[PDB]
Order: sequence, then C-alpha cells, then structure tokens
Amino acid sequence: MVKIRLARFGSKHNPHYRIVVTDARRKRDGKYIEKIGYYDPRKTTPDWLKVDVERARYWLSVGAQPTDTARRLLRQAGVFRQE
Amino acid sequence: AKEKDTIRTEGVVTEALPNATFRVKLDSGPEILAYISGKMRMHYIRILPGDRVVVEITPYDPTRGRIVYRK
Amino acid sequence: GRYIGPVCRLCRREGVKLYLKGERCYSPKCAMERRPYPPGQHGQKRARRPSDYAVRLREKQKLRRIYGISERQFRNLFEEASKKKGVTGSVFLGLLESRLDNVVYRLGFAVSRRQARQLVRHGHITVNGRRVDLPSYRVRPGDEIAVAEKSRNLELIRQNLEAMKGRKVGPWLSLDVEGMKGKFLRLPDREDLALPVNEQLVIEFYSR
Amino acid sequence: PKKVLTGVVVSDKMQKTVTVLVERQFPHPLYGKVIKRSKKYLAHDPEEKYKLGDVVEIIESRPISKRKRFRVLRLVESGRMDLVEKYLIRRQNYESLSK
Amino acid sequence: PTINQLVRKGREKVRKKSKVPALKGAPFRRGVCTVVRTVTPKKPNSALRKVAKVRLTSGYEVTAYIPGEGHNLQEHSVVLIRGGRVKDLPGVRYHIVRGVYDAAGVKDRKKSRSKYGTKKPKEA
Amino acid sequence: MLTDPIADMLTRIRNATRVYKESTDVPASRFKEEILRILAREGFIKGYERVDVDGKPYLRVYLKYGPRRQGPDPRPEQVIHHIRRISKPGRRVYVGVKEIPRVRRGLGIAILSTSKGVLTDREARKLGVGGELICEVW
RNA sequence: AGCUAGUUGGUGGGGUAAUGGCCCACCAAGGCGACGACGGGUAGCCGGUCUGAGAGGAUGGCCGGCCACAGGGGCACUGAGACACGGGCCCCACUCCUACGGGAGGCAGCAGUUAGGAAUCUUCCGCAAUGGGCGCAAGCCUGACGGAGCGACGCCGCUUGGAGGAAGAAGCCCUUCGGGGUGUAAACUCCUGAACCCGGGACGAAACCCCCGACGAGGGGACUGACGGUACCGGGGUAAUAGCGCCGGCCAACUCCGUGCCAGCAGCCGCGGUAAUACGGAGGGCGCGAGCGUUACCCGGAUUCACUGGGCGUAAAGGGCGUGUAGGCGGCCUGGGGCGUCCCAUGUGAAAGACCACGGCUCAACCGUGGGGGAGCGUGGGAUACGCUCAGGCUAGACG
Ligand SMILES: [Mg+2]
Ligand SMILES: [Mg+2]
Ligand SMILES: [Mg+2]
Ligand SMILES: [Mg+2]
Ligand SMILES: [Mg+2]
Ligand SMILES: [Mg+2]
Ligand SMILES: [Mg+2]
Ligand SMILES: [Mg+2]
Ligand SMILES: [Mg+2]
Ligand SMILES: [Mg+2]
Ligand SMILES: [Mg+2]
Ligand SMILES: [Mg+2]
Ligand SMILES: [Mg+2]
Ligand SMILES: [Mg+2]
Ligand SMILES: [Mg+2]
Ligand SMILES: [Mg+2]
Ligand SMILES: [Mg+2]
Ligand SMILES: [Mg+2]
Ligand SMILES: [Mg+2]
Ligand SMILES: [Mg+2]
Ligand SMILES: [Mg+2]
Ligand SMILES: [Mg+2]
Ligand SMILES: [Mg+2]
Ligand SMILES: [Mg+2]
Ligand SMILES: [Mg+2]
Ligand SMILES: [Mg+2]
Ligand SMILES: [Mg+2]
Ligand SMILES: [Mg+2]
Ligand SMILES: [Mg+2]
Ligand SMILES: [Mg+2]
Ligand SMILES: [Mg+2]
Ligand SMILES: [Mg+2]
Ligand SMILES: [Mg+2]
Ligand SMILES: [Mg+2]
Ligand SMILES: [Mg+2]
Ligand SMILES: [Mg+2]
Ligand SMILES: [Mg+2]
Ligand SMILES: [Mg+2]
Ligand SMILES: [Mg+2]
Ligand SMILES: [Mg+2]
Repeated sequence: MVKIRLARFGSKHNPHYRIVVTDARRKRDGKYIEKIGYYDPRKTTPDWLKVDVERARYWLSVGAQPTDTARRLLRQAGVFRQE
Repeated sequence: AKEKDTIRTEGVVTEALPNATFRVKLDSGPEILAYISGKMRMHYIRILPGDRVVVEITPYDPTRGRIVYRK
Repeated sequence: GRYIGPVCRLCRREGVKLYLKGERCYSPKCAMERRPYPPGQHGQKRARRPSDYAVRLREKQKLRRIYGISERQFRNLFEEASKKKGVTGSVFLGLLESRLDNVVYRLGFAVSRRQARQLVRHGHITVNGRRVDLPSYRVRPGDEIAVAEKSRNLELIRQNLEAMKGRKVGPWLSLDVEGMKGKFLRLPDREDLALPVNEQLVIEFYSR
Repeated sequence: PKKVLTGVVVSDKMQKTVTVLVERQFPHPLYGKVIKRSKKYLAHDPEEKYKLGDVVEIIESRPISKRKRFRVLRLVESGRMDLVEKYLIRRQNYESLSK
Repeated sequence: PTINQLVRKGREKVRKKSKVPALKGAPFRRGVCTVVRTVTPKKPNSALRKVAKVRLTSGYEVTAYIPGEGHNLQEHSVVLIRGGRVKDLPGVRYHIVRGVYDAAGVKDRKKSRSKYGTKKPKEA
Repeated sequence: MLTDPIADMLTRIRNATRVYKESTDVPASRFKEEILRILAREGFIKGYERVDVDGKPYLRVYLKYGPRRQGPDPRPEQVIHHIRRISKPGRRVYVGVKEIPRVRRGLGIAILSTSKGVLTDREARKLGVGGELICEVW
C-alpha cells in the first residue's frame, strides 16, 4: 500500500515532520517517493504547517491512503475540502 | 631520583672487544661487558686487556658495567 | 572559560595598553602607563628579533584578548568570516564587535568587557525583549539593547550610565541614556574602530 | 531508447551468431587522452545474412543466450576487412607472447 | 613521461608501509615481559637505557623502551606499549606507557606528569 | 615527421622572439593562418603575409617587440613572453564554456578553436561556446 | 599467461511471473584473453565523510539508499512477495537435558553476561508523539521509535567573578646587593549572584472516538504524557573547581640550583663526559582551558608516483643495438558524414549533508524552510574550427 504519512526529522524534544508520500513498508524516515508537506507540532513557526495541495490531491486520486495525523493535517490545509 | 645503588668493584680487563667496550674480569664474580666512561674517552686513556679497573654496576642488569677508574 | 586571572599582565605582554579594566586601565595605573614592559623575570631584558610567525601570533593574542574570547570560539568566528562574502578581515572584526558582551561594553553599560560579559550572564541585559545571558550572541543590526526591568535598579549600572551621560558613542551604535535603552544600527567597520589590531597579520597566522 | 551501437563483424563461426567488435572512443577520466576501447558483443542474426568485414548496427535486445543480448538491427557498410584483419593479428600475437 | 604511457600503466600509487607493527594500528597494545634489561645506545650516545623484551597479545616479541626516572618492573608483569621510534636503540620502536598496569607511575616526578603517569602531588 | 604543425609554428615564433629576428617563416595551412590572424588582431605580431619560398606556401610572420630599454641586458622588450601549445596531440584538451581559462587573469589570451571558428576566450564568452584549447599566450 | 567443456553457440524440451546454459537431451566447436582473462590477495558498494587551492588522495562510522548473511553448509515449502533473522527439513560444529532409545537450541533485535581486547553504554521507562501490523472499531501488540541513564568520546554553549585597590605587603625566586620579578595578582572595600531552596509550570496533542451533517465535506465535544515536576518563568540566595603541555632550532616562551656521556630527554638535528636557555627541580614565562598532551591512523605539507606538476650527460634514472607486430601519433588543399568536441533545451542527478538566504531552540551546535549549484548520464535540435571517418586531389615528408 502507498500511504501519505509523516516522517520525523528534527531532534530530541525538538521534532519536525515531513508529510510525505511513500510505500507502507519503509523506514519511517526512509527514501520516500515525494515530499509534499511539512509540519511542526510545536507551532513555534508563524508559518508552521504547509502542504502542497494539488500534488496531495493527485496522490489521493491515485489511491494514496493517508494515516490519521497526516489526514488531519491535510484537512487543516484544506486538501479534503470540496467547493 | 638519581640512583646510587651502583656497585664500584674492581676487575682486571679480560677481553679486548669492539667500540671501546671491554669484557673486564671482576672480583665481583665473572667478566661482564663493561664499556669506557666518557671521561676516559675525552682524556684518551687507553685500556688494554689486563688492567685492574673499577667497574660501575647497576643491579637492574649487571651484564653491562662501566670502566670508571683509569686502570 | 575566559582568561580569568591576572589581567593587566596581558597589557604588559602586548607592549601596548589594552583597556581591560576600563577606569585605572584609564588612570596612571594599567601598569602600562608606568611599568611599560613584558611580565616575568626578563621584563627589561634585551628586546630581540621576533620571528615572522611570532609577530602574527602576538597580533592575534592582542586582538583575541581585547574582546576576551576562548581560542576555539575565535577560530570559529574567523572561519565564518572566511566563508561569508567580503573582506575577510574587516568583516571578521565587525563580527567580533557584533558580540553581545562587546556591544554592551561599547554602549557604556559597563566600563570593562569582562564586566559587561558578567552583566550579560547575570540577566541584567535584555535584547529587544528577552534577556540574553550568552555573551557570544550575535546582535544583528537594527536591534535594541536594554537593561532588564527587574534589575534597572542597580547602582553600578547607574554609575556606568552617568560615566557615558554626555560623552559620545560610536557611529554604528546609539543609546537612550535616560530610559536605559540602546540601539545597534551599523555593523561596524575596520575604520569605525581604533583597536591596535592589524588584522592582516591575524589572517596570515590563521592560514597555516 | 534501446541502446544502439555501430560495431564491426569479426566472426561467424557459430550458428546465427555474429561476433561484433565495438570500438568505443571516450576520454580518460584523469588524463583526457582519447582512448579507443574495443568490446566484443555476440549478436543474433537468424539468417547469417552478415559476414566478416562488415560494419553493422547493433541493438540492445532481450537475451537469447547467456552473454548474447544484442540483435543485429541493420547492415551499415560491407567490404572493410581492414578492421577485422587487425583484430585477428592481435589475437594471434596474444598466443605468441606467452611462453 | 608521456600521456599514453601513463594510460597504459598509471602512476604506481605510493603505498605506505607503517613504522609500527604493533598491529591493528592499535594505539596501544598490552603485553607481558620475557626479559627486563638495560641497553647501550650506539656511537653517537653512551648511556644505559632501560628496556624490556615483551611478548604481545598479537605474538610479536618487542624490546620496549621504559622511560622516566627508573622503573619498578620485574618479569611476569603486564605492560602497555605506545610505540614511537626511539632513535638511539636497535629493535626498539616502542615506548612503554608508564602509569598503567604493572608499570606504576614515575615517583618524584613533579614537572611533566601526564607522559609519565604521575598522580598530582598535594600543595599547601 | 613534423608531428604537429601548429605547435611547431608556435615554437618557431618563440625562437624568433628570443633571437630578435624581425620576421620568421613557417609552412602554410588554414588553421595556422586563422591563428596568425587572431594573434595580429590581439597585437602579438606586427603583421603577416603568405610568401612562396622555393615553390612551397609559406608565411612571413612580422614579429613585434617592445622599445629598446637601456642598461644591463639592453635587448629589446618582450611582447610575447611565453606561449605554450596546450592541446597537444595525444592529449587533446577540450574545455567547456564554464571551463575556458582566465589566462593571466586577463593579460594575454587562450587561442580556442570552436565550432564557430578559431578565436579568443573573450570572444568565446561573448558567443557562449566551449571547444578545444589549442594554446596559451602571454 | 594463458583460462574454459555446460564451456561458447544451436535445435527441441523442461523449469520460471518472465529472458536465458537455469537445467537437460542432441548437434556444432567454439568462447574469453595483455584494451589484462584466469589465479591470488584485498574489500560490501554508494549518497557521502575527512583532507585538499584545486585536481586529486584516503575513507565508507553514525544518517539514507542498495546488496549479502543470519553457528557453517545444502534444500525447498507456503505464499503477492522468501530460499525466509526470532518459519520448516538434512548433515556437520558446538552448548543443554537423557530412563543412552533421542531430543532442544542460536542475541550479527534491545539490554546484559562471558571471551578477546587499548577500548565502547542501562538486564531503564513509555505507547504520549511518529511509524508498523491486525482490526468496523474500541483496542491489542510494537527493545521500530520516543526519551532518560552511563562516558569531557566528539561538537557547541556557560561558570570558576566583577569594580576598585602600592611607585608595590608577605610568601617564594633571582640579584651586579642598590634592586628586580611574581603583580593589581593578593589581602581588603563595593557590587553581582552558578550552585542551592521554595512558588508556579508547559509547548510537544489533536486527532482517531461520539453526535448534528448521508458513515461525504463541514461543525461541536471529550479523553489522551514516558520525558518530568523536566525545560522554563517569579522570588529568594553563597565568591563559588584549574588544569594540562611546552619552554635550544623548527616553535610562541628564560634564568638559578641539583646532576656530570651518569641519571636522563628525544619528533628530527641532536643535548648531557662540571657555569647545560635542551636532563631533574624551582621560579618566571608561553601556548591552550574543562581540557591539554602522548600514541595510533588518514590527508596535507610531498610538485616525494608529478593530469593540473618532476625527471633521466655527471645526482636514482636510457634499455646494448636492429628489424618489426599490436598499440599511439601523423603534411597541405577541397567537399561530405557529424562519432569525438562544443552548445542550447530538456529528463535525470532521491532525502540528508556541503553552499547561500531566512527562521526556530535565550546564542551556537543542532534543526527547519526556501533557493541555487552539481561532475556525470540519457533524449531532441543545432555548429563544423579541431580530432575521427569517407571521397577526390597536391608535392614539402617518405620511397624509387
Ligand atoms: Mg498512530
Ligand atoms: Mg651507574
Ligand atoms: Mg526457450
Ligand atoms: Mg553456466
Ligand atoms: Mg577472488
Ligand atoms: Mg572483509
Ligand atoms: Mg579516489
Ligand atoms: Mg544458512
Ligand atoms: Mg507459489
Ligand atoms: Mg532461513
Ligand atoms: Mg522471518
Ligand atoms: Mg536472503
Ligand atoms: Mg546486543
Ligand atoms: Mg570481562
Ligand atoms: Mg580482557
Ligand atoms: Mg545508545
Ligand atoms: Mg511500560
Ligand atoms: Mg478483545
Ligand atoms: Mg509482548
Ligand atoms: Mg533513540
Ligand atoms: Mg580582581
Ligand atoms: Mg547580594
Ligand atoms: Mg520546583
Ligand atoms: Mg623563542
Ligand atoms: Mg620533557
Ligand atoms: Mg648533522
Ligand atoms: Mg624539546
Ligand atoms: Mg628543565
Ligand atoms: Mg568548551
Ligand atoms: Mg586531545
Ligand atoms: Mg657514479
Ligand atoms: Mg623502426
Ligand atoms: Mg601500425
Ligand atoms: Mg590515429
Ligand atoms: Mg590530420
Ligand atoms: Mg540534494
Ligand atoms: Mg534540503
Ligand atoms: Mg536564530
Ligand atoms: Mg587521401
Ligand atoms: Mg635516394
């Protein structure tokens, strides 16, 4: 299965996440397919979370299955919204 | 520390050996390999086999000595 | 840590006065004003031909000591300067100056550089809004330095302010002398500063 | 873009197999002096339509034999034994300089 | 020479032999002595330098230079070697590192301590 | 056999400059002529023409020199100090448009043969081309 | 220095998801090779890492990708996928039980034991985050992971105070006996206030879940912390660890006593055999600073394997010459091909790093974000001066 999932990248107590497109069976930090989003849970950043929407949509269309956190993030950045 | 546990014992020079090293027959037992002291070298005081010389011997290895005394 | 020990000894070594205590290192007392010779036994001994390396080394020591920094840190700063585009020397000097403790000193917030550093450490100094207690800090220009509010009470600070109340600051800095504030505007130049440094020599020393 | 090469027939001793020497010219990684490297490829031709002395186009194909992975696309130019002769001479020399 | 020649052969990369077969490039190697004696240097120098034939955990028996002011080492004693050519002596490319195992520190040493394995003396 | 022509020509020129011979000879080719033209344009030579000595096409190469500076070694000032044929045979050096050398950081030239004819480094830069670095000149 | 007999090819078959000498039967007698085969050693490979002006050279730890292996060997099976790390079968090596017939094992998973060894961690907590598997889901598991512990092992940050304070206390050391040094260093005055105590105390965690809405979007609500009562803020609050190397030249720093080619130092030259700036100690200095030195190993400096960039009459170095194969190189003109060569476009060159910009942790390390570059390689177009190649011709080379 291909998932849009999150990848930790930062440091001890200072995490950062890459909302990413990739096969299930990889290292949670491994060679993914495409970087499409970045998010910080610590929200420190004025521009913290940002995703690239069109790419995400495309991925969804092919049938990339997002995990829960990732899904939430997508929703927040309005990938799942429809108008 | 500068250690003077050194033995200052007499020995009649037995063997003419190379490099101003001379096996000298001690009266502290056998003939050890005893070499010339630098002073002797400086003063050009010649040792031939048969000289009753004082030979400086450290306990660590008595194998080697030193011709301290000018014959 | 720092140097931390006998200071005007460094002054003595250098051959030139280095204002490292401020006052006294202003009066007839830096031991340089009187006693103008290297420390140790052979102070008045025949003054000999310094090696090409040696002069450079001395220069480096002068400069490094002036700001009072660990060698490692200095080296790092130099490296950074080299990396960054521009005249590696002048730029290096500017970077050195841009240091928090030095900035504090140049404002007349403390008469001495070590003293300034101490002040900075102790949560007496606040840049823009936060206290900063780490004297190596890069004051990036367009920045305001202030005395902390819960410590702007201190007698020493007041005295220091008075000592600069009137007398003119450098053209790259500024200050509010009343509300205990300060401005950093221009990242200073080689020609903005009057240190007995000859930074070329320092650079040469570093090269190998 | 099925990798294609201009090479020269050097042998037809095997059924349907034409041996082709590709002389590839590239510049040395360190020196840049332009070297001339020959590599043999055994090529598939169901006709034996090709002979020694012929220069041919060679296509990177699907295999037919362990170490025969090229079909002969097309004939370029016949009547240049020159290049083959040299190779043969070299081969002969190879046996000589041993013992 | 000329580029074609170079291409044919290349440059024979200067493959470097090490000055120490303590093996594994091991910064230190431990061993036990077979003998412990003193050795005359050569023709530039005349002194008596203390040295020990030491068998190794790799098997290579090395005479090894004891430094300091005078050792306490006997025979069946564990010693640790740092290498590093001694100029005067033959067969000896090795310093014993005093301050570990049986080679106890240089007593009375008061200046350059670390090299010798001397604990800090207590001031006033 | 004259294994390089261009290099030989260059060498001859150098020799002439050394000995203060005002004009040298050298067999005629198109490439050579082009090179000479470039040199002339630059100002490395007074002039050149194409004679027929014996019956064989040849080039009059009118050499250039600097004013006779007096004193110790009065010998005329050198215009071409050094000229090295870079892309020798059996070592053909092709530089890209990124790689075209800053020869004496400006003061002199590299004669580059390009797809767009024989020329100098500045010219190459102007057109935006790389090619073969026949020779270095200063 | 020759290697090869399933070995190189063919025909037919089998086997495979699929090509194939993968295997087999039959036929052919080839195939590779000095442009370095086979043989031996060595060694996971790389993105990179370090050095380096660069070209390069070494290195391939962590982090990422690929491979290969799970005591050694051999084999399949099941399955989408293994020849299957904590699945199976077999022989052997080894440990364990045994009622001697036989069984059970495999930490190169985390942690730990043991050995080896210079040397390398806690038989830690947690499912909170993120990811994995299962599942409608709740949830279940998860030594992936997230953290803490131990080690100056590395990098980076901070403290060991600061301000005054003698024409110069003592202590110690040197002296030409006046003096100088230590050194504003101390003491002493003043201030600050790591430690340290108490008060509060997180961001990381809003989802999945429930309901309105059709189980869609959207909207409201709830639970949810190993770190850790930590980070951090507020008050209080004490002047509160300095070390290590060197000190002849290189190389930055000099004197005295002790020693006398002895004891000793040494990275090299070398120093020491009685006035040692080289040894031991003291003061003084100088380097660095919670480190600093030694050793190992790599590069550099070594333009000392040299492409950038070395040479060869005498220094190491021209072979004894000749002919000649491969190979390398090659006059002048004209024209074509366009392989080299160049160029443009474009595809690639994953992320991480390195480089620039900005941002975040009080700075910085560290991280985040954005950008740029990038040798090489593929694909389409272009250019023909140069090399290649094809054709024609020339006479300077060469031959007659
Ligand atoms: Mg989850
Ligand atoms: Mg003795
Ligand atoms: Mg078939
Ligand atoms: Mg086979
Ligand atoms: Mg092998
Ligand atoms: Mg191996
Ligand atoms: Mg390499
Ligand atoms: Mg196995
Ligand atoms: Mg199956
Ligand atoms: Mg298995
Ligand atoms: Mg398994
Ligand atoms: Mg496997
Ligand atoms: Mg383990
Ligand atoms: Mg043990
Ligand atoms: Mg052990
Ligand atoms: Mg660990
Ligand atoms: Mg638990
Ligand atoms: Mg249940
Ligand atoms: Mg369990
Ligand atoms: Mg971890
Ligand atoms: Mg003080
Ligand atoms: Mg107080
Ligand atoms: Mg508390
Ligand atoms: Mg000196
Ligand atoms: Mg020493
Ligand atoms: Mg000499
Ligand atoms: Mg020394
Ligand atoms: Mg000394
Ligand atoms: Mg530090
Ligand atoms: Mg160190
Ligand atoms: Mg000779
Ligand atoms: Mg010939
Ligand atoms: Mg030929
Ligand atoms: Mg050719
Ligand atoms: Mg030609
Ligand atoms: Mg990248
Ligand atoms: Mg990036
Ligand atoms: Mg910042
Ligand atoms: Mg022709
Ligand atoms: Mg003739």
